Amino acid sequence: DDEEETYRLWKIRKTIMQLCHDRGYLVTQDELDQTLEEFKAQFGDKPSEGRPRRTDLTVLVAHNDDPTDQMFVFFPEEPKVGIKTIKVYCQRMQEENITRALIVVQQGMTPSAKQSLVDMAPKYILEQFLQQELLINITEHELVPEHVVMTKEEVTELLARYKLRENQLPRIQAGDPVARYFGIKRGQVVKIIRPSETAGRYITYRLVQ
DNA sequence: CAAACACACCAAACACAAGAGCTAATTGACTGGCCGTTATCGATGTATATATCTGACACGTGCCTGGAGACTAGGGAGTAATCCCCTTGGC
Repeated sequence: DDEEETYRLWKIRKTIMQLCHDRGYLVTQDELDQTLEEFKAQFGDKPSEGRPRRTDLTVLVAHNDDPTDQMFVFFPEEPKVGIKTIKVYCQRMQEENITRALIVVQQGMTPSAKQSLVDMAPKYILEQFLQQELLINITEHELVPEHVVMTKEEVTELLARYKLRENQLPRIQAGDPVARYFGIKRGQVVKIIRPSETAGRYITYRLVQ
């Protein structure tokens, strides 16, 4: 389809922009909530072998406080992305000092690809998202409360306040969709704020592991 | 072509099935070989009971020796007279 594909692309882009904004990267208040009309008028609304073709709508955004830190958002055309594509992406990334990135794959990448992805991990952080997982922004959902990634200093402050070993805090595996959304990694604590029906508000913490 | 992982399927197990409380009744091992005790069958008697034969005592029959009976023959023992030898007796 044409119209549906354009709608899907616009939704994916909006989701990614909201995600980057949540993480901390600075983004236009315009593109954060741009409707679909300007999207059509910008790209062409002819994804079917036309102007709005993938890999052309990628967006690079720099962090809020560290203008030196950016992250790509690729959109490979291969339904079953291989390793060669990620290989060339990483090579082309290597020219700049960028370290983080985000891959949007049509369909699930082959298992051989995940091995390569993790292999380059310490040097170039890159993670994957299925468009099917990006068509909706979970963090807005009624059930999913509000997360706040904590800085190391305050994590130490918390642990020293409650005299509690970080091993004793609750756990949240990295695979969790909220974790992958925020880009948290192992050994890092996420603050959770829930409306408590018996206490108004209740704040808890979860160490990723 | 060979090796990596992933998925679907097939095949194989684990553990659970509320808290308990009371009462009743069915099961009470068994062939066989073998040793160890003891009951039984058998020989090798010596003691007692009974049968055959021999010895001593008893009653009975008997062969043999000597004794006894009737009768006889014929002669031994024995009256009645006589002589006169011899004894007892005498002065």
